[PDB]
Amino acid sequence: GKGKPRGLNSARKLRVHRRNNRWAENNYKKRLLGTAFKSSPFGGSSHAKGIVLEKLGIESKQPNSAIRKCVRVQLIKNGKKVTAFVPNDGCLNFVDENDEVLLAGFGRKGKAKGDIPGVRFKVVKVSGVSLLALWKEKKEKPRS
Amino acid sequence: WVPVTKLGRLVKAGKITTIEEIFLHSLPVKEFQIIDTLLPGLQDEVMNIKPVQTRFKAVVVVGDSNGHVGLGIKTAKEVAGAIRAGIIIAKLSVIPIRRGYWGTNLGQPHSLATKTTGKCGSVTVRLIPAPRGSGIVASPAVKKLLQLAGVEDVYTQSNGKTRTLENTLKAAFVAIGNTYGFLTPNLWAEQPLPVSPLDIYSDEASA
Amino acid sequence: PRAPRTYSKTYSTPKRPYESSRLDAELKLAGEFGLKNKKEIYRISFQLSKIRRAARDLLTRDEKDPKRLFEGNALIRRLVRVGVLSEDKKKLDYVLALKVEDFLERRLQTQVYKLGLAKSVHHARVLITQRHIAVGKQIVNIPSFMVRLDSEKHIDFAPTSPFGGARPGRVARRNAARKAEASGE
RNA sequence: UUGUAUUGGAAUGAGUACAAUGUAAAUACCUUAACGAGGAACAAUUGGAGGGCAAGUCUGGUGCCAGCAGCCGCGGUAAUUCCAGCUCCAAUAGCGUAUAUUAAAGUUGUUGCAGUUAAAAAGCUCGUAGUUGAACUUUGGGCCCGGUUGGCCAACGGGGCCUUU
RNA sequence: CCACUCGGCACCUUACGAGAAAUCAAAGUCUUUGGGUUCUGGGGGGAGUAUGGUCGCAAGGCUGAAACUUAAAGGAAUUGAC
Repeated sequence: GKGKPRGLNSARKLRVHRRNNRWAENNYKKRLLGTAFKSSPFGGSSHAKGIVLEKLGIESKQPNSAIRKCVRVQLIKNGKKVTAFVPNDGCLNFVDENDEVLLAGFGRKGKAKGDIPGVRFKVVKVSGVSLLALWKEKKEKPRS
Repeated sequence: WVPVTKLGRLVKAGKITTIEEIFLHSLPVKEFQIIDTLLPGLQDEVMNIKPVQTRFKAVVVVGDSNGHVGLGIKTAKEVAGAIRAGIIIAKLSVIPIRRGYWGTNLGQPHSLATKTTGKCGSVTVRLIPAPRGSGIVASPAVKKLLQLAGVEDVYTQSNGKTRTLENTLKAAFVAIGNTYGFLTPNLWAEQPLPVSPLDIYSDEASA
Repeated sequence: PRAPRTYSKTYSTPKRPYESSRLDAELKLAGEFGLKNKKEIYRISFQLSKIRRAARDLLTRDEKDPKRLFEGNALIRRLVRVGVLSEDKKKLDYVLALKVEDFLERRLQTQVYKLGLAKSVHHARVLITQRHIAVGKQIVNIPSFMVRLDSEKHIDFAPTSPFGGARPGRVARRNAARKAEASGE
């Protein structure tokens, strides 16, 4: 019964069978193939730094209605091109082209978050100062 | 009160004095005042209320922390009405529980005597005896039922779609009821069969 | 390089963060015994967890197994010495029934209140931290010090403080001087 | 004997410092003369208040926009979710975010899953490696020694000999 | 024609049981979890596509991905608007 061998000397078939079936687990397969090195923009790191190319607004998905604020960024270590979200409303005035920004993942392990189509990353720091400190008026940003 | 059933008359007359007689002879109970007098320490807890289309459905548990527990579900058109009627149904369903020792028999039972399981819908609940000072290792809803029964230490495991609340309570209620079904070697002895009280006091009960 | 220094963490966090019934029971303990943190409660439940684990293991061994006799008796001996376990309950099955309040009862902060000396658990804590209490000859300034049964006879004010027999403190001295200066007009 | 607000003496180290101690010489810790609290300004933060999940029918603003939102969702004057002010909650010298990994996961299953209709029994039969495979051969009965535990005696362990051996 | 028996395609009755239910002589003897043994699945799309191999005169068969994208897709059974 139960469709699997029970015999006392059947250990070889049991372990070989498990190896074949682990390839259906989604995160197991990612490790063993090394997908994060060969592809995806951060080559497996938690953060990356880039140069701002241009400023964009993204229309939210229906049923919500908003024009959300984003930037195009080129990553320094790869040259790959990416779009990032800028949190906290008026903070978009703190970023301008050829600024240098630090980016982080948008919390969903490579999926897009909420209303925003195709945006996977958010800005953390610009020109070496954190956006949270600027928004709360705790520090000042030098131009260049 | 004015009892209407034969058993109610004997209870009000004081011929029957403990609920253990009723369980021993497996008699039916129809009048909630019977429980209300034999078992006065009973207290109640309200587990859930939700509106439905408007009506209200209420889930109620009653017990005393000393070996008796009951469960009841009622739908009514008023919140106070659902709770009121819910308590009546729960009192009628009261059943006894068998509890024992995890190891050596020092100083009063504190856990279950055996492993037991119950099932309702997809949900299954399993109860395992535990050593002293473990407490009740269960989710909050099931934990409350086991407290009112008076269990101190027990492990639990479960399977199925436990997020459907009333299937989970019914399954747990079945599991603790099964504790008296399991024959064990200290129950192998032979007993004479008692005479029913409805025989002895037949003329007190009539008319 | 030199050998590594060993160290370990001494507390554990509850696994459900916002359980209303737990939150109330903890605040009653903090108010009764004058604690400052939930961490001070997590420390005690962490200790008790290890004690139960050890005892629960030994109880699976056969009676008269030599290890159960040797390590079991040591564990009991040790809990009686601090007064957490009553000398009547001197059996491994009663160790499993201990609870958090039995340990809190033995802290120096609460003993200094039961003896007199202080008029609240909040007054007691300040006296200890301000170096007024001695245990035997030694000044002790840690509130969580566990008082062994032999030590209770020897709790008293320290010799080098007011209340204990020394000179008045800095503020008392200042006032007497200023008054004398005005009176010594 | 318990709360809410006008008033009074006490206690103390953060810090500074003669000295001694420490040290190869020093710095710091431990000790100590003098000095060092009344918004004790000698002013604790970091995240939240629709649900999951502890905690607001409060008050002003705004216009599906700016924004919030892990998920379900909120917002088009009448905002329990945006922005600000009060109040409240949680952990606390620490608290939040990103990425990886463990538990939750009986969603990798030996213990321990599923395959009529929800993902999944190969058109059919033969057949090598592999895994798996019915019953039977000394059993019983006596006699001594015999250690441990429990209250002479009972239980549990063990040795020797005889019985076709 | 009557009685009995072995083997087969089906039927009626029965539920200690099983199941989400419809239902089931096996879809039973499973949290009281172990009679022997072979194959297959792991949310929905992209896709039975691309690429390599192999078989075929050809049409085609067998083996068979990833980047990317999304909060559902799906089963059984109740009540009943204009």
